[PDB]
Amino acid sequence: KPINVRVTTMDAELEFAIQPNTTGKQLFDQVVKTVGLREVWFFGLQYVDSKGYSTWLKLNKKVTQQDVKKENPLQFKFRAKFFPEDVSEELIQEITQRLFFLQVKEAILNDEIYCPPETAVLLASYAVQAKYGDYNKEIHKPGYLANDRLLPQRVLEQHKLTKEQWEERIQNWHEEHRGMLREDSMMEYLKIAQDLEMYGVNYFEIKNKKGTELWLGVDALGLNIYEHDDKLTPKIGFPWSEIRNISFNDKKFVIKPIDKKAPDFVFYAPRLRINKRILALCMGNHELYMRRRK
Amino acid sequence: KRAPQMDWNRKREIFSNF
Repeated sequence: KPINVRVTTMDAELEFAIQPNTTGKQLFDQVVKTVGLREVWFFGLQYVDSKGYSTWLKLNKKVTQQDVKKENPLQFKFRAKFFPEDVSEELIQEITQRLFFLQVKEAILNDEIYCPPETAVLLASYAVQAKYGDYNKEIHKPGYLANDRLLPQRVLEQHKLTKEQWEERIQNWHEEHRGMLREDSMMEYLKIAQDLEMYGVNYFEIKNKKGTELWLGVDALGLNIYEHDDKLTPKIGFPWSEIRNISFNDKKFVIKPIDKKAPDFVFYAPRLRINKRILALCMGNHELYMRRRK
Repeated sequence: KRAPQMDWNRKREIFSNF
């Protein structure tokens, strides 16, 4: 009474104040009012608890009842928790497109989403077009990208190419985007991004009966299972349309099919905190899958 | 990239095999 609050979107900082009574939903609704967002289903608020773990904020609960890291002001991240099946059909608003664009790019650059070198360079050139506008000989002299985080660290490491050489490659691509608007630029970035194998999938360390470490990916299209050393190749898939119920108890997940004659799929996951999030992503992705088909 | 199409018994089988 009153508690200071800071929420960052990918491009802005917002300062608010809340009461001990304030629910997540209200703080969340404030953000979307300030940001002018209409496709709210994709997004959520993100915080650090007293332990130090990143957590999604529960909306139907009070904010001061969720053990947010005690500090002045309280820190939040407005971010996408769910991803569209296709960006062209589902990102109608400008701001929406912008927010997705900046988040995905950050994922690329921080090496959260795997991206090969040639595709990375083409992604960079769109982020350049979006930021610098039309290429211009007089303005964009050799070296104008020296102060830009353009390529992922993986790509810079995996070559014998120098700094300015990568920059020459991006420039060459930039020149060719000579007609493109900022809106179009961000979308082309996203259209290429969305087809990277690691795009829009949450990864979770899981186990089989033998205790073999594996990966479980939750995405828009359903669930996937990966080799522990290959996050790019799905080995077993469960499309949402084939699932009936997902639940967990302690450390064990049960997935029941629609078939009803088919057997339950079982796997294991270590921490309870992660399990809550796994559950939440499943329900949310399943919901949006169905809504797109009603 | 789309996981190889298969039935549920096969899924449990392969998963246990890893």
